[PDB]
Amino acid sequence: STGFPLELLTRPATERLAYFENYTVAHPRLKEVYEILMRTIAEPAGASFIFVYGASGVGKTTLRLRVEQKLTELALPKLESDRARVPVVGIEAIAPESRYFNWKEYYTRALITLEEPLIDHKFDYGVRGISRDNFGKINVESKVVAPALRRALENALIHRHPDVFFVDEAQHFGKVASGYKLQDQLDCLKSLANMTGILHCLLGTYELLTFRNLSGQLSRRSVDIHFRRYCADSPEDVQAFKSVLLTFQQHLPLAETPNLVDHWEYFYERTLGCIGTLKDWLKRVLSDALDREATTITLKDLQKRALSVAQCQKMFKEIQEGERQLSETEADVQNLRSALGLG
Amino acid sequence: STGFPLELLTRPATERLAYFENYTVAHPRLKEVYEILMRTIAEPAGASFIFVYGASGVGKTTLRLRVEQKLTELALPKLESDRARVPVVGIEAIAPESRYFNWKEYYTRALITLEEPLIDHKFDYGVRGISRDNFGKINVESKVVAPALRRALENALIHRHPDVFFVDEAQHFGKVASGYKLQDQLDCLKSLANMTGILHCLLGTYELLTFRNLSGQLSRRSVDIHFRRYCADSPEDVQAFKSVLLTFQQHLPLAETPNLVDHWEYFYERTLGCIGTLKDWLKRVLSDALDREATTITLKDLQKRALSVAQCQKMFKEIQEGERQLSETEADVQNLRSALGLG
Amino acid sequence: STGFPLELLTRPATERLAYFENYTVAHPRLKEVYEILMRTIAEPAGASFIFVYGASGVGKTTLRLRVEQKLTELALPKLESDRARVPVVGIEAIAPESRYFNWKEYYTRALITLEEPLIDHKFDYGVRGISRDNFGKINVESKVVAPALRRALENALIHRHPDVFFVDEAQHFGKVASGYKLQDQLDCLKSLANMTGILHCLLGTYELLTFRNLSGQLSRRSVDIHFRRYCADSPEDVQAFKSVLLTFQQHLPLAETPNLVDHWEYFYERTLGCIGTLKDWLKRVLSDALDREATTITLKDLQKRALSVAQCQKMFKEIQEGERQLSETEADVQNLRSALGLG
Amino acid sequence: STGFPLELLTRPATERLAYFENYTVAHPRLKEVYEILMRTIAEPAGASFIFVYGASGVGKTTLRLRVEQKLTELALPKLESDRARVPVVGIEAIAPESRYFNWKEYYTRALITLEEPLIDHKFDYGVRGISRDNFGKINVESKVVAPALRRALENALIHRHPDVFFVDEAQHFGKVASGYKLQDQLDCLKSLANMTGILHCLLGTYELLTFRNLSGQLSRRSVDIHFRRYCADSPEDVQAFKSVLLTFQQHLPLAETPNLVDHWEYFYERTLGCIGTLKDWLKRVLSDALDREATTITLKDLQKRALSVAQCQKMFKEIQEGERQLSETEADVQNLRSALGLG
Amino acid sequence: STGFPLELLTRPATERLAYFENYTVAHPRLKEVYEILMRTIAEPAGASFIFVYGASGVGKTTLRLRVEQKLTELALPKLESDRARVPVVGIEAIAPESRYFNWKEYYTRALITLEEPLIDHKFDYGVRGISRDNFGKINVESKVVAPALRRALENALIHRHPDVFFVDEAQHFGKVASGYKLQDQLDCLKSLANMTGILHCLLGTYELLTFRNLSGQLSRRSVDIHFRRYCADSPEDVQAFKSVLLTFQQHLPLAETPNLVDHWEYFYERTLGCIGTLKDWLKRVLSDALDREATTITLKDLQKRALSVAQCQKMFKEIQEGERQLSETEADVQNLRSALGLG
DNA sequence: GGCCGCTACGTATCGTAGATATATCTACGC
DNA sequence: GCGTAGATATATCTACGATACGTAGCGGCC
Ligand SMILES: Nc1ncnc2c1ncn2[C@@H]1O[C@H](COP(=O)(O)OP(=O)(O)OP(=O)(O)O)[C@@H](O)[C@H]1O
Ligand SMILES: Nc1ncnc2c1ncn2[C@@H]1O[C@H](COP(=O)(O)OP(=O)(O)OP(=O)(O)O)[C@@H](O)[C@H]1O
Ligand SMILES: Nc1ncnc2c1ncn2[C@@H]1O[C@H](COP(=O)(O)OP(=O)(O)OP(=O)(O)O)[C@@H](O)[C@H]1O
Ligand SMILES: Nc1ncnc2c1ncn2[C@@H]1O[C@H](COP(=O)(O)OP(=O)(O)OP(=O)(O)O)[C@@H](O)[C@H]1O
Ligand SMILES: Nc1ncnc2c1ncn2[C@@H]1O[C@H](COP(=O)(O)OP(=O)(O)OP(=O)(O)O)[C@@H](O)[C@H]1O
Ligand SMILES: [Mg+2]
Ligand SMILES: [Mg+2]
Ligand SMILES: [Mg+2]
Ligand SMILES: [Mg+2]
Ligand SMILES: [Mg+2]
Repeated sequence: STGFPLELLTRPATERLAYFENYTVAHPRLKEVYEILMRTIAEPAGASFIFVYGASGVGKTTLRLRVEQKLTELALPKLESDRARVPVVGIEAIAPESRYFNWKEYYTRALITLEEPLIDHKFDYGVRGISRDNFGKINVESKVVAPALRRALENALIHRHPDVFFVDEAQHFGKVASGYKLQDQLDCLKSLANMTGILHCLLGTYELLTFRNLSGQLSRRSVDIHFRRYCADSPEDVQAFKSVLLTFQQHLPLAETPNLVDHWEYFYERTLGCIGTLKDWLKRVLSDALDREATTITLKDLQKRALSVAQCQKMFKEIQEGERQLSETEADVQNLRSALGLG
Repeated sequence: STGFPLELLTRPATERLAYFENYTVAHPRLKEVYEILMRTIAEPAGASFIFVYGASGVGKTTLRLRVEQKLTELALPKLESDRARVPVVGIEAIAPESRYFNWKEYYTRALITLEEPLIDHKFDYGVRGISRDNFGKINVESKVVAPALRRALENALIHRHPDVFFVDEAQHFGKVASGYKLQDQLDCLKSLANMTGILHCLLGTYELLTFRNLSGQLSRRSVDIHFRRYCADSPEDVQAFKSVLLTFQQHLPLAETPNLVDHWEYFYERTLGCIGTLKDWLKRVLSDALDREATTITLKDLQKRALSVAQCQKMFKEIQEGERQLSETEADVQNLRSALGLG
Repeated sequence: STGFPLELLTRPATERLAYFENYTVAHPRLKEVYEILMRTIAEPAGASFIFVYGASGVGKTTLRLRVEQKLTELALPKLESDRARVPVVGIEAIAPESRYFNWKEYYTRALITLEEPLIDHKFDYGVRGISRDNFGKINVESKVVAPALRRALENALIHRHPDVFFVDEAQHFGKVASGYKLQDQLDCLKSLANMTGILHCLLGTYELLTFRNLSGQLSRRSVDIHFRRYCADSPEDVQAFKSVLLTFQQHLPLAETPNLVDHWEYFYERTLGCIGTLKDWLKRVLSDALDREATTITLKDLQKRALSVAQCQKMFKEIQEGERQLSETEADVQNLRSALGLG
Repeated sequence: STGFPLELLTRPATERLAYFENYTVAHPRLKEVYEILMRTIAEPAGASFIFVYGASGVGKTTLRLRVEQKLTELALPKLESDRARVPVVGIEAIAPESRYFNWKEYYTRALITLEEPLIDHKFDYGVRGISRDNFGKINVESKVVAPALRRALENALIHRHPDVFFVDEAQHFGKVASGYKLQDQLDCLKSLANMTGILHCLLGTYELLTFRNLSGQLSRRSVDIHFRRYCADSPEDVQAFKSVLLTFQQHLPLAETPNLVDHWEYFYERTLGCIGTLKDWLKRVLSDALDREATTITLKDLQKRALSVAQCQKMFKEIQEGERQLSETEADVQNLRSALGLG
Repeated sequence: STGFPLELLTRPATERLAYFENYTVAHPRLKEVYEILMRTIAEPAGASFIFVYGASGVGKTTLRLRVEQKLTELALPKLESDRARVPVVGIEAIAPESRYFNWKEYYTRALITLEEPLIDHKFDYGVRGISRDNFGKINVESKVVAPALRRALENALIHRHPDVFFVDEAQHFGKVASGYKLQDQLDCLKSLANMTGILHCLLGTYELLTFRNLSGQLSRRSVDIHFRRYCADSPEDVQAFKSVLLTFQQHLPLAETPNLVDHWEYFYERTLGCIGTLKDWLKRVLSDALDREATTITLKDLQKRALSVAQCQKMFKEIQEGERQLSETEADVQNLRSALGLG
């Protein structure tokens, strides 16, 4: 069958909810972005940053998880022979309790996340304030200053040598007090990547575009991947969105499969084409239906757990500005050639 | 009988006042908002915020308490088997005697309230400046920097994993020094809610609307629940107001039940439809009557403890703007569809 | 006799002056406002603020003292059975040297005043900086940060459970530099009151009309009590003024009682209703007479130590303004009817 | 053959990728810059700085590696006879987390990098906080103040006496707080160089022109080497770029040698004449074409890993203004003569 | 002969380069300044500061070295009889990493530099924190507060009694943040000179003029020696420069003596008449010629190792700026006579 | 005359060294 | 024979200085 297993109807609601939660769909944009990211990670070729832009609800975190899993699987056969190697390390950036992104916490959290291997790996981190304990947890005291933590993290990264160092919610790097400090933050990250040779991938919303082009050096060593949404203007994206809706409705564990392609306009209006928004909206509707033990879904039910027009209107304002800034037109190439004198 | 028990008359005045205080009425808006909130808490589906708005004397705190008690009673069977579980952690915000919102105090208050289980549960939380004592209290020294407290709170929340984290009178988060810092405050809370995977519910008045829609990501990860007041224009709200007035009249521990529905216009004038304000009014009047040991109530007694016109006028000014902001019309849908191209 | 005992004549002038000073006459406004406040603080019913409004001489301080003494008397039988309870505590706001009202000093003075019971009650207050001493005083180290003092004061307030917290001269809270600071001062007070569940009565002059109505929450959770002065328009007010004046005349410890009711116009001119102004004016005149032992009082004696016109009109400007804002007319009532739709 | 070894086609993908990566092409600009740098390092003649300006892709780091290798080779036969001497020490500047550059970390890391000889070499540097360990690595305590580290580093430099002291990514020196502090930073570097008599070479992007001629004293002891890119206005640079493209396509390990000189305009458009960027582009394209096992490179393949137009547009912006500062014209000579009176 | 020794042509390049670098030419300005400095050093007569101003290239360091060597040779006969007497002690000024000149480092460096005789002198300095070691190099337990180290330096200076204390690049004293702190620095140096009674000679660039006559006390107690460069308006210095060029071309270890007299304008343009800069230029050109084994110096060779016009323009920009400050005219005499009334 | 932007200053905070409490080894006086 | 004294190293507390941020008062513009 092309849908959910029919056996799940007999099971209680918890397994149905879980099955729908763990189910993931493949859509053209996700596949394309995944391929590009994997190709970039495999041969960075002197690139230290991968800025993965995308709206909220597009699949950035799911993409990161998929890439992480595939990298781990790929590195497993070699990990059998060679040890002290982590295939990929991922951390999520923290919004600071202030207007400035503290770096000490970032360093210590990176050290914690990177260093949770089998205890057999001993590498005697530099600086004396960082050590192991009785429970295998990294001990970092307030004794150590930020440069010391940075040195320890650099040595650890060089020793472990992960393929890529994922940083999720990278927009939080933009919490600075000074405008030039915005470039300075990325310069610090660039130096960290340069002196360890570990590829850094930044995943964030369209407010990460403040980091897009700043200093030529950073522009040279950054790869821009755009996780674009499904627009309504292009008929192909509409067809793709409808296919996603069709497979979602096929995969909804209900006694009766509802008709979702019919109200595709409503889904687009309340999701803006983001597959994640559609997925979690359908998750809410399905949870409600399972709680009510209702064989199927109604538009009303969709209207209950939809997103407010005000919510979506703010979404499209940011998405509109994000895509406008990331727009490459043939006219732009003309100025570049004209400026370069190649006209 | 559908009213107060008759045997209370023989018992003294204090227990009568206590009975009226402990008495709670059920009205359509309360039950609707309660069911919506319970459904949202049962599954967030990638949401980290619930912004429950509403006027004053509307039952937000009572709704919170009801939700907490319901969730606790739901979780008790599983608590009997699995230890180290707190179903709901509910906290109220603190208005800084100054300007900025003290995050350190928020974190330490969270640690204090969250960790009051049976002493058997020990988790030697990260950072060495937080520990138990000889009375079971949590000791937080001033030496512990705010990010350390954040890490400790994150660990505790991750282990205990409450279903929902209530932040009452959340409008106190607006006490900030920088205008843009509103979004920063909300981002800090979002980041705290991301890595812990704990649903944050922000209980607040209409002043909380300043946080209502800032950035797309916060829009995606928030649901807006509106505790609307019983308006006067819609006849059904008038019927509900009269019904709750009659219900209150029936459960007034007096020798003679006063006729209360007749003067409903006065009650609406002073309570603006908020059930809480009406309950306060009737509590004051009952206390006065029981002090005078009078058989029944009169409009006079009502006017003594009535809210004055001036203070009541300010409330409606706040309510009028709040409801206007939170009003979604069919027209607003049209611009959203027009902008997207779904016309 | 209804007047001073005749035995005071033999006693020296100091004793007579003391007898007249500690004497406190009762007037209809005094008893009315006293009963209203008693009934308001007998149960607050979700009101956290009491705003006793009154000009110079209404008798706010003496009303506070009367209320404290009454409740202290009322609580003796329970105190004999239950320890660790203070019936009522109260302080006076400090006008800060600097621009901003100092919350640290307020908190520390509140802690000092509240915590002076018999030394048996030990409650091991939070914060290491707070404890007892060799002399039984509470020592507060300057190293203690403000939020820590607030938490300690909160715990003390919760444990001691006072019936009402008096803040005399509350107009001193208005010393702020930001327009919104005016409000979040009162918000901090409200948060302190809510978190402790202790009614906070604010006795202050007509300058407190600044704090009258700010936001719906503080508009709802506050009840306004107006200590109106005896005006001249109302014949009942004039009769009460003359009765109080006659009682004052009868209660002068003088060899021969002078006729005081004749110059009622002069007295009202120089006191404009404030009973306290009349009382301390008469204290002044009686002391002056006793210095010379003059068997009586004359018009020039009153004129010698009256209130000058320059100041006297100044109170009128303030008083008529406050009475203007505190005036609720039928026009305002019908304005609420129209706006709310109950016309 | 003038092309790549034809045996590589039998080898797997990794070998071919490694061969292409390890290929270093010789082009006129690199040759001339290398010769000038060798000449200026052979004898400083009262110079302490070599400023090597180069855009992001000129081959600054590969030039540093080449000169390092050559210096080591030239020092080798006397190194067999003379010990306690390192030919060259190579370091890279660290972008600080804070606003200002951290000199303590610079000093300690300089000591770390310079001090990795065989364990036999014992000097016993000044200050008690610096020593060896059981693994032979220098351990630096956190308690050592910056001047002490500076003194120890000076002693180490005067003992080892390296020919040159490479500070890569020297752009990070410009992160300071005070405007004038640039001069102080460069003077600190000059002072470090002077006592040790060690020629420092600073490699950085066109941003490093902020340090160019900020002081006459610093202007005297600095040599400006410009690592110019290939222009398009000059036919000679165009022909050189064409020749280098021919050499690259000649040595690409593919079954069919692709034709690249046709779209020289395209290659210039996305590389601005930078050689490193072109090499990285071709490395990524080769990796892609070698994953699909394709016997050639297709245009669309170049379009896949080409830098964004926005990235290249800005790189020209900083290059164009950078070259403008570095432009020497006959007009400047005439103004010098007029100012000097030599006209 | 008036040229270089002829037998060096048979010798390898290294010997010729060494001969050229070790050869020192004598020119009128150097001789005049040298004799003035020697006369001043012979007797200070109440002057505690010898301010030697000169551009970067005038030959300040070589003049200092020659003066120190001459004083050492003069004091050899007395040193043979009298021990514990250093004739001349000279240290270098350290540019500080922070914005403040570190006086502690200056004091300890002065002590370590001055205290390097054979181990027989056991002076037993004041303060317990400073002592010898096995290797003879003293160690200063950082603990030692800076003023105690200063006092130890005072004792060392009065015991050893050097003739002059040389400080190179004394403009490094000017790195402060407070405007009036310049006077404080100079006052500290003057005090250190006073009780020690040791003439302090400061040599630095034209930016040393910031402490020229910053106060009357320092103005009187300091005499200034100007190390003027060679100008162009005056034919005398032009002829001197011509003679210097002729001597250098006669002393070049080459087979053919190049004609440097033709391009005297070019040499003056690219050296600004600084003998040191010209010497370094010729050193570079000679090294290149020896590398190419060319029996001559071709013009283009001079352009290869010349200085950028931007560098030279910055040279002359600061040279002319300081010269007008250091210009004394007869016009400045008349007002001084007029102001005193001496006119 | 009113409102907005700048900036000068207080102040919390954090780095930082170095005073010090103390543990441990060894010698010696009781 | 043994306990205690003396010396010393070491981390950790603590005092002090540097710094970035809030912020109110004051100058400028409509
Ligand atoms: N292709 C997909 N298939 C199924 N679920 C998906 C897919 N893409 C996203 N999701 C759902 O989206 C949620 C994960 O968040 P997602 O990565 O979509 O958010 P995002 O907006 O891109 O990033 P952020 O967390 O920064 O807002 C999960 O509920 C996940 O199931
Ligand atoms: N449905 C109800 N039935 C009975 N009493 C109610 C009800 N709703 C509110 N109350 C009364 O209101 C008081 C609790 O405050 P309430 O929850 O109304 O405040 P709120 O306005 O929603 O919140 P806030 O304090 O933020 O303004 C109690 O006295 C409670 O008895
Ligand atoms: N009813 C009264 N009988 C006798 N004396 C009175 C009475 N009311 C006030 N007083 C006198 O007034 C003085 C106390 O000041 P009072 O409380 O009247 O001032 P107020 O202006 O109302 O308030 P505040 O203390 O804020 O200025 C005392 O001397 C007291 O004796
Ligand atoms: N002549 C060359 N031959 C081969 N590879 C080269 C050459 N020049 C540069 N590269 C390549 O360039 C990369 C090294 O970086 P490169 O020195 O070009 O950077 P840069 O821009 O000068 O400096 P930065 O690292 O500061 O941006 C390597 O991938 C190297 O293979
Ligand atoms: N008269 C001279 N004869 C030979 N060499 C000289 C002469 N004057 C200066 N030099 C050369 O100049 C260099 C010494 O530096 P010099 O004192 O000239 O520099 P400065 O700019 O005056 O001072 P600084 O750089 O220390 O501020 C040496 O290479 C030395 O050989
Ligand atoms: Mg996501
Ligand atoms: Mg409430
Ligand atoms: Mg009073
Ligand atoms: Mg490079
Ligand atoms: Mg010199």
